[PDB]
Amino acid sequence: KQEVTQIPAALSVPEGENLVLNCSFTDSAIYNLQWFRQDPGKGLTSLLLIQSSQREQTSGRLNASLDKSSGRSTLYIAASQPGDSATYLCAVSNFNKFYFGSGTKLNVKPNIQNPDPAVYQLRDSSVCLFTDFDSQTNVSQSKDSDVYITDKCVLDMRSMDFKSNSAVAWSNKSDFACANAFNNSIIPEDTFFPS
Amino acid sequence: MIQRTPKIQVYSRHPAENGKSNFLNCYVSGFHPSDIEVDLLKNGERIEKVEHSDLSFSKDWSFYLLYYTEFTPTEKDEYACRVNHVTLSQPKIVKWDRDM
Amino acid sequence: GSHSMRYFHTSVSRPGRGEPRFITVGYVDDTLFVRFDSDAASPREEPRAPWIEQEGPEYWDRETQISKAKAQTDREDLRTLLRYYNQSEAGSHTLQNMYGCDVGPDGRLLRGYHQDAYDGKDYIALNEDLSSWTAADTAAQITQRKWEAARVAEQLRAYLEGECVEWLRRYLENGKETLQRADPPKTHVTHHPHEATLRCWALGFYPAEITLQTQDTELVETRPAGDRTFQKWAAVVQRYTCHVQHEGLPKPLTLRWEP
Amino acid sequence: GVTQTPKHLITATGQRVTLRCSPRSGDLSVYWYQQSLDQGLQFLIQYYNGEERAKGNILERFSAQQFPDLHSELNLSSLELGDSALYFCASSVATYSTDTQYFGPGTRLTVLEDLKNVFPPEVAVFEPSEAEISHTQKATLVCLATGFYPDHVELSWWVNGKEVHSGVCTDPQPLKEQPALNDSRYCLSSRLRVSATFWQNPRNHFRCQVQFYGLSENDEWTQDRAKPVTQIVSAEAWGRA
Amino acid sequence: TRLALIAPK
Ligand SMILES: *[C@@H]1O[C@H](CO)[C@@H](O)[C@H](O)[C@H]1NC(C)=O
Ligand SMILES: *[C@@H]1O[C@H](CO)[C@@H](O)[C@H](O)[C@H]1NC(C)=O
Ligand SMILES: *[C@@H]1O[C@H](CO)[C@@H](O)[C@H](O)[C@H]1NC(C)=O
Ligand SMILES: *[C@@H]1O[C@H](CO)[C@@H](O)[C@H](O)[C@H]1NC(C)=O
Ligand SMILES: *[C@@H]1O[C@H](CO)[C@@H](O)[C@H](O)[C@H]1NC(C)=O
Ligand SMILES: N[C@@H](CC(=O)O)C(=O)O
Repeated sequence: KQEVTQIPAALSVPEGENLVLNCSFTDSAIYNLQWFRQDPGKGLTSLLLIQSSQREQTSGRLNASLDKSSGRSTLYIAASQPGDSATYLCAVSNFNKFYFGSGTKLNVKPNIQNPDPAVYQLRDSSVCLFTDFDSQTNVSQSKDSDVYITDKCVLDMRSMDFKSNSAVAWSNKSDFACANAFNNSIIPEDTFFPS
Repeated sequence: MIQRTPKIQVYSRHPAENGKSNFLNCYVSGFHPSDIEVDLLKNGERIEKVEHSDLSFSKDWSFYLLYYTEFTPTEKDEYACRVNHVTLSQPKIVKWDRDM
Repeated sequence: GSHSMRYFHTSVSRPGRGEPRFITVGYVDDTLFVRFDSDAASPREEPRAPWIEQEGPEYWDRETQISKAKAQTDREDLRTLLRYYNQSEAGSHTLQNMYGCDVGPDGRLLRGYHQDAYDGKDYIALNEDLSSWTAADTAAQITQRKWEAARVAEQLRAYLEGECVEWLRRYLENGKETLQRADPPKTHVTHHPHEATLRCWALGFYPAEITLQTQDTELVETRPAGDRTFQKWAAVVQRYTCHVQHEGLPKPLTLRWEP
Repeated sequence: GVTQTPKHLITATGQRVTLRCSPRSGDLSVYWYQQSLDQGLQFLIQYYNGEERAKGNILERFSAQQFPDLHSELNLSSLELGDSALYFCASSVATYSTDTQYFGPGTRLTVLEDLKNVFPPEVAVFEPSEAEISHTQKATLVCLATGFYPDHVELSWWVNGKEVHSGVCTDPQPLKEQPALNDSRYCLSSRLRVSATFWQNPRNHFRCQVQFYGLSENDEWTQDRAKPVTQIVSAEAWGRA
Repeated sequence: TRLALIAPK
């Protein structure tokens, strides 16, 4: 009878933003409610445990509420950080039964204060690279099934305190150049195209 | 192991009135452990249908029970209550008089 | 005045005779309103007062599931405590638990209580700060460190300060005719024969709090009449006067044995 | 904390697998969960000090046990493609309703109809752009893994013989090469951005490693081409100019 | 209503 539902299913936000992740459940006879974060390699990690009779919990930038009468829980994430990017699942413990919800996949985009969008071609061991663009720049997929476009992905050079998004494109086509590799995706007009 | 001797009391729900329906009680309390045997007697004969409350204890953790049966009092009939416990070397019978 | 809700549990192990007998009861003030006995064919929490029968099935199913979970937890505790005290599995032992909350006439929480006993002696108890434990012996201190690690008091304190008070406030409203009315006693004195005795009686009163030569006087324990009312009498072996004080009385009544 | 074995598992339909779990030291309770795409994280069974305590909607062909040493086993027999999922182990001190569980890394199971489509990946490193070094004053190196199936791949970088993590990004999910074919091979890309002076130093070794989890040497193979076993294909790159 | 608590000793 227990049905745990979460909203939203995904969330992509700029870093520093206060986040509201919602959880709902249908059976109010719970022992506790938990919020977990799942990272692809490490598995699940409990963040907050709200006892049966408790109405809220807190841990640093995390604050969750509990209303058994209405069957709702809200997790609040103050000033989101890129290290908060994970999947957030609410769990309830019932009589001899544990239930998990669908989960909210959270991606906290960093702030690129000095955007320098450009497209380079790497030496073929053919790979094109779109990098150093702002977090608002969305990398649309390919228009042809022969060109492969990966989504943006942040690399952190903590030794120099600098981050940069990047997307890789490659294809076996003879008539394939980097000047048109990302042309299906909206690209900044100030994107540097070297010759 | 703590062993406490029960406090037996025999009485009636209603006051003295022969010829009307009444409830005969045998309230035991202050005993430990819970295992106890309580019987209600009519002229020395055991009463068949005897009710009893749900086991519960007081502050000092000692239990207390209430055995009760509906009856009609008589100046002729002499009722009693037998309580056997591990603390008792012999079963203790407490007879019921109207003014106690 | 002030009110209370309490829950009493008792598990008595029966070696070789099966699973322990579990009996739990619920009280508002001195009124029984719920019970659960494992010795039934289909064990379920059953009502014992009119003002509690109005609760829906979602209430009774939760009450039954909690009673059965406490019976299961107790069965494990019985076996665990045999290890703690190095006792044989052939002997019967008794685990008791009581928990509840005291509210005042304003409705706020006066005191929260949760305490456990093993074989009639205190084992572990939640202190009145609802945050720390006092264990009675070194075995209970094993339980205490485990209960502190698992943050057990956090849940108890939330319940005693929250759910316990709110539902007690609801029960007194739906049963205000029987739970907030005080029935005064029906006092009378009798004589039983150069020596004799005078017996000051107090019959049919609610709640149970009643006051009746603090040395030679013989006072019996307050007993229930079987119909939610109570009885009490005092005896001593014109110059004698028994004091009667009750919350349902307008004035503290003094009475002498009218010959 | 909690450890599980194996980490990855490629098998065929109808087979039987054993998933092992060693809970946290001192924990008496172990839990098994199945995380699938169509059902999410689903509770299978819970053991407490050797005794089964609780069960979710665990299949008739799923079998589990807790041992006196508290380590647990999960047997999945008569396997089907729908059994493909992540299987998590968790442990807790005991049964406290006020305490939490502690999850293991998880076991990844993919069940295929036949292992004929299992293919190891091909790896290639692409040296940085000369125009990028003059502009961004940095050098980024892209690793590419092509033509592997299934998606059980773990990519890592190794600079100068030792592993690195800074300046590294990797796609969270593999890329389907031919979304037309249902059994298409997968691809995955990862980048390593170092200082322009570090790559220009001709005595720096750059090597991306792809741990491909495929078949075991205990499985059968009736094809003339190489057996797609668990291997480590990698591509090397040294400093230029 | 009763307390929901599982706390073995
Ligand atoms: C979550 O629930 C709260 C009410 O508790 C509501 O105000 C809020 O808008 C909800 N958020 C979402 C994203 O639905
Ligand atoms: C958590 O959020 C609730 C709802 O906004 C608020 O009332 C409460 O004070 C917050 N707790 C903390 C510790 O900030
Ligand atoms: C970004 O592009 C992808 C296509 O690769 C699309 O699915 C998604 O909706 C886009 N998001 C926004 C915010 O435009
Ligand atoms: C992108 O470039 C290709 C040339 O390779 C062209 O065929 C296609 O129409 C272009 N698409 C857009 C949206 O400009
Ligand atoms: C699982 O299968 C193995 C055979 O490899 C067997 O030894 C073990 O007893 C089985 N365990 C369960 C719980 O079925
Ligand atoms: N290409 C390098 C030469 C070297 O480091 O040996 C440079 O310009 O610094």
